[PDB]
Amino acid sequence: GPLIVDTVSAESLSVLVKVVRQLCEQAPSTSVLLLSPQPMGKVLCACQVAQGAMPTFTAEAWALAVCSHMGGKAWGSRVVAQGTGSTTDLEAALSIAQTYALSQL
Ligand SMILES: [Ca+2]
Repeated sequence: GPLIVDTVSAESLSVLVKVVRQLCEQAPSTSVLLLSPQPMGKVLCACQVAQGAMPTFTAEAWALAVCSHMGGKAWGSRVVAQGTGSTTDLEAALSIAQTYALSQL
């Protein structure tokens, strides 16, 4: 299943979650994690795991892997999750997100 992992502009976590949901619905085999930088070094995270994915791949665990790296927190379910953190290293956050997904798919 395809994978979208990216850093994007968004005005709120609610918008970010809704964008993730629409991407997953428009291409239902896809799993998606978006990170959105915000002021003061904060970064928002929203993700969603495709319904067809391997059962060991859960959204909460994915978000936690990324947000814990960013000194933050995550919450959610096996299907959708969110979190926040702060970081100056978007490349590292993206790499954790992509490598985690590839290891669980
Ligand atoms: Ca499957």
